[PDB]
Amino acid sequence: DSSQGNSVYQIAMVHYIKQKYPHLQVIGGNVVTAAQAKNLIDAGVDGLRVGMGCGSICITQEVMACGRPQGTAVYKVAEYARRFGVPIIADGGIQTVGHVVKALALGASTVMMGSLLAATTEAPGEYFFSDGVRLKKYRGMGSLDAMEKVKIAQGVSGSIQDKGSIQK
Amino acid sequence: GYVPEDGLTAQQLFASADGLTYNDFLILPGFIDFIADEVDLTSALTRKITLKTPLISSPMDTVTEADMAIAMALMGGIGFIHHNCTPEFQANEVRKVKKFEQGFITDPVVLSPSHTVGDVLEAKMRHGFSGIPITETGTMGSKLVGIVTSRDIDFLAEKDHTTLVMTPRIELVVAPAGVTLKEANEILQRSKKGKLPIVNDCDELVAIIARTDLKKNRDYPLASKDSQKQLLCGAAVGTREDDKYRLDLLTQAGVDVIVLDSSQGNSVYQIAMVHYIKQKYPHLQVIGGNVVTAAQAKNLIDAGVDGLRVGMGCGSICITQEVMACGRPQGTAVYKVAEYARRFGVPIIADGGIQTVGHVVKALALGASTVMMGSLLAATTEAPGEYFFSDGVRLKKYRGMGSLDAMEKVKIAQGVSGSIQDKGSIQKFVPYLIAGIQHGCQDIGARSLSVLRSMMYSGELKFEKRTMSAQIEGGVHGLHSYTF
Amino acid sequence: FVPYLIAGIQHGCQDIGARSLSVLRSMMYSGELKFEKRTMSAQIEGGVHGLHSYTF
Amino acid sequence: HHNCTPEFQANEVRKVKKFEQGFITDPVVLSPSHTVGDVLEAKMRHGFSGIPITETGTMGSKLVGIVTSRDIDFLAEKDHTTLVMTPR
Ligand SMILES: NC(=O)c1ccc[n+]([C@@H]2O[C@H](COP(=O)([O-])OP(=O)(O)OC[C@H]3O[C@@H](n4cnc5c(N)ncnc54)[C@H](O)[C@@H]3O)[C@@H](O)[C@H]2O)c1
Ligand SMILES: NC(=O)c1ccc[n+]([C@@H]2O[C@H](COP(=O)([O-])OP(=O)(O)OC[C@H]3O[C@@H](n4cnc5c(N)ncnc54)[C@H](O)[C@@H]3O)[C@@H](O)[C@H]2O)c1
Ligand SMILES: Nc1ncnc2c1ncn2[C@@H]1O[C@H](COP(=O)(O)OP(=O)(O)OP(=O)(O)O)[C@@H](O)[C@H]1O
Ligand SMILES: Nc1ncnc2c1ncn2[C@@H]1O[C@H](COP(=O)(O)OP(=O)(O)OP(=O)(O)O)[C@@H](O)[C@H]1O
Ligand SMILES: Nc1ncnc2c1ncn2[C@@H]1O[C@H](COP(=O)(O)OP(=O)(O)OP(=O)(O)O)[C@@H](O)[C@H]1O
Ligand SMILES: Nc1ncnc2c1ncn2[C@@H]1O[C@H](COP(=O)(O)OP(=O)(O)OP(=O)(O)O)[C@@H](O)[C@H]1O
Ligand SMILES: O=c1[nH]cnc2c1ncn2[C@@H]1O[C@H](COP(=O)(O)O)[C@@H](O)[C@H]1O
Ligand SMILES: O=c1[nH]cnc2c1ncn2[C@@H]1O[C@H](COP(=O)(O)O)[C@@H](O)[C@H]1O
Repeated sequence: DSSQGNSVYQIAMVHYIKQKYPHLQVIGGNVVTAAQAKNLIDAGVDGLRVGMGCGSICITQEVMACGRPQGTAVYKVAEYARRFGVPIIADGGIQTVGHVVKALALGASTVMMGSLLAATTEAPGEYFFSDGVRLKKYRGMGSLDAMEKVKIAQGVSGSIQDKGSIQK
Repeated sequence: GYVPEDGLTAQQLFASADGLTYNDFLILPGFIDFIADEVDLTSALTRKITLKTPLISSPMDTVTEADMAIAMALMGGIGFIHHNCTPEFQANEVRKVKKFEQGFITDPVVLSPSHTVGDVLEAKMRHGFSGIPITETGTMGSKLVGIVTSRDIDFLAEKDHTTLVMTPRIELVVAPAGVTLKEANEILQRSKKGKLPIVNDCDELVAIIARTDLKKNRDYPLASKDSQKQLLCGAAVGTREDDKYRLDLLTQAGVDVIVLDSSQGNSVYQIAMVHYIKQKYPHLQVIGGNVVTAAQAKNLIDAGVDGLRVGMGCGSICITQEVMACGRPQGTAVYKVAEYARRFGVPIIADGGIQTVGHVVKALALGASTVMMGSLLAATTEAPGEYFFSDGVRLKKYRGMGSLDAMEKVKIAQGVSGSIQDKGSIQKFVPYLIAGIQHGCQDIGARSLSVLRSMMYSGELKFEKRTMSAQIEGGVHGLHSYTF
Repeated sequence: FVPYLIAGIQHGCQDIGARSLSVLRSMMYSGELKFEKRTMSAQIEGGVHGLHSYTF
Repeated sequence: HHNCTPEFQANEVRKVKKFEQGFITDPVVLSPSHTVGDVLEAKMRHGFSGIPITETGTMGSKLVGIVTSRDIDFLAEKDHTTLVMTPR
């Protein structure tokens, strides 16, 4: 789990996992370009997580000017990964059903949803009321509220309206 | 080795001839082989002057006087003293920077034995402090004869207005000639006093340390100092014959660098002024501008300037494009002018439009050697003017130099006056900028700003345009109500 | 109001580099006058931005 | 008032009945066996530094000296010595 998965740190960690626990499957990431993907695929990952700054809560592009528009990223990384039989996960930016069908049509094998599955009965934490409606807290893992457990805010903390149950 | 090609080079990004600004593109991430703290921000300001950080305070009357310039120098950068003020005022602001030292008092209040205690109270009421030394004449160049403080005043009723109460020279603890702050710390620890006067071998008063200032001493490793270990100061100057007088006073005040200040720096007036400076003060470094195209840059670089200020109408307050239809989008301008200037070794300053940290990293990746800010560095503790409340929030005035409220002291208004929210102190906020610039360089894969520009020019740094939709998604979206 | 217009037109021609409106058109037709498109973003930045509450 | 314990109310009365103008009421005091850290503890909990020192640590033994913010203010957090005291 990183914002920029093309590091020496992640490649070291992937080699460590594949040499200590060879039964375990490793998804690296996040990557947005094919060169990052190439480094991680040589490191021996079994899948890739694709996305950088498309998240509903993310502000990474505004503070470090780094990322890629998500349709382009999914297409390019998935096209490169397919030459090796590696599936990719289109992670971030999903808000509708059309976004899921679009991401799957561009080559993503699976779709990772944070905000779209948040504020469900199964989501962590507890509901609260504001303005006569049920809300649940939703936050970035590099928001100042999450990373408290000089630091730069990569993400935001906020609210999502109640949704129901995952099984419905 | 094989690296798959993905993205545009900076030359291909700017080859479609759209008017791109900072928000129209993103930098693609690279390979990380180092920690964010290892990123070197060393930066050429001119052909000869190097800063340890790319950040500059704009020469605006609501941004840069001596306190902003001192804070910018101490944090790693530089400030340019504005010129919407008399020639003697501006030279006095430069002198305050050039004669600053940490922990030592600058321009001390001093009195004669013939003053009354009522003058010590008056100095307290106007300046906010009471620990005033006494000297045989009246100020900073004669025998230290004693000290007076608020504890020498306390139990005098206003019935008593006696002449200087004074603890005499025989009683005092003093430093002998010139001290590192460690000998000052060891004296003020062992003496329990609130002031340490510094004298000469002939016992003139030459400086003071306050205990309050010495307790607030800190490391400034990026101090941005000249060869005689004094802080660097710049100053702004116009291109009229009246400016030849400022240029002498600012030279006498010890200014390190001049920025010639215009909206369109490719004039006969500015070229004349640059030739005048380089022929009268050949030790002085001159930044011309503002320019947005390479032809302007060529004229100024033949005129002999040492740096270029790049920007026209991107400023937060500027309305120059709406009234004269002249300018350029700032990303394009920075790229083109910097590409031309690099053929001659001239650094450029990406001036205007900066609002975020991504804008700083984007401007540096496009070839700018330093970034100049008005609005980001405005409304701070060190910014000129004073605050004022409105609807329950501390706001400070921020006027562009070509606004009718700036040119008061038929004219076409090219600027706008406005207000910013309170921000804090330069010594707390410039580290946030430095930390974000270093993390952005680490995500890009550059271990220094020099290597960043070298990767951009060789096509290793890749880019990516953004539609409107991609700028929307790159923000915050989908949330019911978020908070920063 | 017309003098304000005339003064702004004259200052714009002076920033462009044309000593008359005839010379302006002559520079445009011969390719000496150069231009530059603007994205939406560049039109936004060419306005007033970032301030809390400005005034004209 | 009496919406408080009997001992709290008697302590509020005793504060009034033992007040005197200009003199300090219920002074903070320390022993020579306290650390300089206890002066900092007394500060950020009460708001003052000028704390006298005595053999029993309160209002009832030889005044052995005083400790004050200018006795503390050039120590780093590296130093937590026992009581820097200006002596009797
Ligand atoms: N949209 C995104 O892709 C995105 C953007 C920002 C943050 N995040 C999320 O925020 C959370 C925090 O991750 P992160 O993005 O801060 O990256 P991270 O926590 O992996 O790394 C943060 C910093 O620590 C450094 N680091 C990591 N391992 C190191 C090691 N062994 N030695 C030295 N330095 C090391 C990195 O180089 C980087 O400077 C994660 O949940 C991540 O997914 C995601
Ligand atoms: N960079 C920008 O986008 C921008 C835009 C507008 C204004 N400004 C700022 O406004 C302030 C005022 O400068 P300015 O832009 O009005 O340009 P300026 O003050 O240099 O010149 C204003 C006018 O006087 C003329 N002039 C200058 N020197 C002259 C001389 N010696 N003899 C005759 N005429 C002369 C110019 O040609 C122009 O018509 C500066 O701080 C400037 O940076 C900046
Ligand atoms: N004589 C002086 N001339 C100029 N600045 C001074 C002078 N004395 C104090 N200052 C400055 O004023 C600020 C407060 O200083 P200090 O704490 O020593 O106040 P003081 O002189 O003892 O006044 P007061 O009795 O009101 O507390 C410090 O930044 C200090 O450097
Ligand atoms: N360097 C010194 N050498 C000797 N005596 C000094 C010196 N500096 C100050 N004094 C004297 O010590 C006494 C206290 O002054 P000091 O500056 O130390 O505290 P102060 O700022 O007046 O105290 P306070 O903060 O309570 O108002 C005064 O009588 C003053 O004249
Ligand atoms: N030892 C103490 N015990 C109780 N009250 C005290 C004590 N010392 C000071 N005070 C009270 O605290 C208030 C501030 O006192 P003073 O100006 O002397 O502060 P101080 O002791 O010098 O602390 P500081 O170093 O923060 O200035 C006064 O009302 C005073 O009576
Ligand atoms: N009654 C006293 N007799 C002798 N020395 C004292 C006495 N009261 C305080 N001191 C000593 O004098 C020095 C200054 O203490 P003082 O209370 O006057 O100032 P402070 O509270 O430490 O500093 P400041 O008032 O500037 O905040 C300290 O070293 C202290 O121990
Ligand atoms: O604080 C954060 N900053 C940056 N990205 C985050 C943060 N927390 C989570 N993310 C990313 O956001 C994705 C979810 O996107 P979302 O469903 O659009 O909200 C996650 O899978 C992460 O890649
Ligand atoms: O009133 C004005 N009109 C036009 N441009 C100005 C004015 N005042 C300052 N500038 C420019 O705006 C820059 C600051 O841009 P900002 O930080 O985005 O507000 C300065 O360095 C100048 O180049």
